[PDB]
Amino acid sequence: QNIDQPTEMTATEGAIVQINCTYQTSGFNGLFWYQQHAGEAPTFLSYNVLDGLEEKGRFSSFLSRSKGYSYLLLKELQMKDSASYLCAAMDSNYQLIWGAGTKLIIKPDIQNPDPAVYQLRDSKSVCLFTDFDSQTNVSQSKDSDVYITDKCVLDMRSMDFKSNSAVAWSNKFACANAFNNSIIPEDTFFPS
Amino acid sequence: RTHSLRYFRLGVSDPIHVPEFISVGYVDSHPITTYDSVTRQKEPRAPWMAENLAPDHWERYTQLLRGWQQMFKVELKRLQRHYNHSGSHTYQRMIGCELLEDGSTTGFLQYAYDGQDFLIFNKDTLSWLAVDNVAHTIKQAWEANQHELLYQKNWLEEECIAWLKRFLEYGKDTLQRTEPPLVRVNRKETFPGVTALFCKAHGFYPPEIYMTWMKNGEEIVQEIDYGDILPSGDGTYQAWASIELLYSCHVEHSGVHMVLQV
Amino acid sequence: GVTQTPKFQVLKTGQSMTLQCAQDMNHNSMYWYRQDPGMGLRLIYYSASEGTTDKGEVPNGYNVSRLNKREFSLRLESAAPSQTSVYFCASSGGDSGELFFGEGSRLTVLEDLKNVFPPEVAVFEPSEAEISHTQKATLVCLATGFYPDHVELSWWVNGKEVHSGVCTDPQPLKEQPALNDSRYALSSRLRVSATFWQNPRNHFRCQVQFYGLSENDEWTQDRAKPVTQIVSAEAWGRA
Amino acid sequence: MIQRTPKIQVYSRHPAENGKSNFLNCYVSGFHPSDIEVDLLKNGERIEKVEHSDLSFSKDWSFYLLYYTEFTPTEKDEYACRVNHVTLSQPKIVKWDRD
Ligand code: NA
Ligand code: NA
Ligand code: NA
Repeated sequence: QNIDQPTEMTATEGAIVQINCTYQTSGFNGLFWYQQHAGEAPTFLSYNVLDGLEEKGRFSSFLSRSKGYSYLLLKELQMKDSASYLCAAMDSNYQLIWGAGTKLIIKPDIQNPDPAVYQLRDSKSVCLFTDFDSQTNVSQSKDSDVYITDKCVLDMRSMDFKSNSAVAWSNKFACANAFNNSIIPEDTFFPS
Repeated sequence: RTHSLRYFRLGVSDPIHVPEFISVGYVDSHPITTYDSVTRQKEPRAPWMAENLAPDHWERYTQLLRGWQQMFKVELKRLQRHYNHSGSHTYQRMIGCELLEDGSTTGFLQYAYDGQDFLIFNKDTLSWLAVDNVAHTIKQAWEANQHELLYQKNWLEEECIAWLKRFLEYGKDTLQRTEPPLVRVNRKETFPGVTALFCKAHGFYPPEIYMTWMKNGEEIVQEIDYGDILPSGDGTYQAWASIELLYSCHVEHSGVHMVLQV
Repeated sequence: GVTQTPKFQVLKTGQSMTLQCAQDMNHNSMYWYRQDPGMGLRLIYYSASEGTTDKGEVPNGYNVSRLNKREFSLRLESAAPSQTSVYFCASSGGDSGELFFGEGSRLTVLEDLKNVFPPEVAVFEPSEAEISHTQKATLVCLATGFYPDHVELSWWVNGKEVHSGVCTDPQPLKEQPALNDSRYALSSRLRVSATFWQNPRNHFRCQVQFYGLSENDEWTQDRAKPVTQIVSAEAWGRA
Repeated sequence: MIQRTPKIQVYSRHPAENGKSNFLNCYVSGFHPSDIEVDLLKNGERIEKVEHSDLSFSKDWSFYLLYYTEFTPTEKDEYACRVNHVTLSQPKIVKWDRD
């Protein structure tokens, strides 16, 4: 009849996150967790049917049948853990009732923030807001014919370096006022 | 009062003309459901099941039973290959639970091959007891799936009991009634110098009945002959106990004690 | 595990479509689901074993065929815009058995194909100010004006696909947010070191695979037929 | 392979009295495998109006059935249950002991 899990959760890289799932079903034959990366298929993570906690590497799955409650616990969080997590409860007739999924966002640990807005020219130009701390939020354009994408995390694996960025562009518009609708750091570098 | 719910499966390889697969459910001695490989439909076998379960119950379990039927066929094929058996062989399953008078519960899951115990599930150790080396091969494959073992323990201890309580309420006017026995004692000289006393009971429900013969107020040492508890065909039962000869027949049925002095 | 086709499809309202699904895991049970934003997976039809099928929660506008033990096809009799979705085939061994999902099929059902466009792709070279300030160089790729949202962007450095230093927006933006048939834009970044970008022999290419119309689709417009195609932009490193 | 021959019990629903309407039961149980043929006989001839339960399952893996018919016993009429099973080389006719 009903299953609930949070729409979204945000936690920091290296930390721990607990994704709760509560269900009210007509009978019970097990609780499943699935991982679904953006644009990919869901893949099985865990199954619980008796009470307790089962550990599988960095992931643990808990069940309390009397509370109709389960959690998926992810430890030592990595950027690759960014995905949607689906919980599904099997009822008395072996039918699954699916939660709407929890999108998990991992905030990178930015060691040396260097916020700046750069102008990039065509190989018409783009504005790149980059190297800001994970606490900064990028707001949508609201203005006409100005396109602003949300923050994206890139990982330069060999340099063990991560960075946040957002892109703004228009055919109307300057990099000095591109991110005016966002609360950006006071020391953001605007090259002249 | 003690009640039980059980589902049976019967698979027959290479059957005559006879379904390849049959599944029947019971509450106590009452059939509640039926499915076979000829109808390919799960249907009620009690009017109190038909009146209380919506068409979606029968539609969904018809689909599940079509899957379980296919699995049963394949499993029986593998057993025959392991035993190097040809021709027609049988495979049976029984799953169920009991809800005792004191509120405690039992759960059981068992398989048979050719009508003999084959594999018996132990839900307390989560293991299968095997009768021979073929059953041992199956035991090893089944015990490798820890999730399935836990699912079976949950089903026996929680789901089965919840289904049983639900069906008990549906069938309460049948299952929870009491029809007291009609008891009589007949005396007759049989072979010269040998008098037999028969204590006979009929018209009772539930079928569970205790009948004994007592001498001067104490239990006998001499042999009592017991009649089976038999269905009379109208939903009630009959039984008897006899002895050769102060004798009295003692009957206990559903919390009521009766004494017939001869 | 589970093989389903096609990955993408554009359909006109009223057109017929069959999705294929095959599994080689010897599973009796097979399923067809649709996934839509903000809600749990919804079963369309299922097949408990070979020789049987039954309706799920949302069977209207669909039918299925359990062709044999391996294959279970899903048919859209008369495509409707409400059927725009991501479809997943799955299989299970039954009882406590988990599901194994196919790769997913993204279907878009349109009233007509007149707003279908491939992307325009452009690469924006790293800022001299970024290079001197950080000793890093970020390339930006923009795929713009495409419709429907059926694209896969990838980065190729010296003819080899790269994943390190890459971030592509998980969702495209709407270029005309007030329009019901808004076209889309998508950005991606590739970040390298200053010296790597500064090498004149390093070659950078942003590739956008667009999934549009097939050969069988009729096209009567003056502009080029917006077929499934790759659109790319390149840049060489500079000293 | 262990095959189990049927137990066959023939009895009336109520204590029998000649000239009083009753039901004749034939309870066939404890047999394995399941294929079986049961007929109720009146003076060696098969009774046509005979009702029966569906094949039933025992916990010891054997099977049972109940066959019955409405009848009025008489001193002259002989009633019997005729059963055939793979364990029997010929049908077994079990006579009613007249209660
Ligand atoms: Na929900
Ligand atoms: Na349909
Ligand atoms: Na015979």
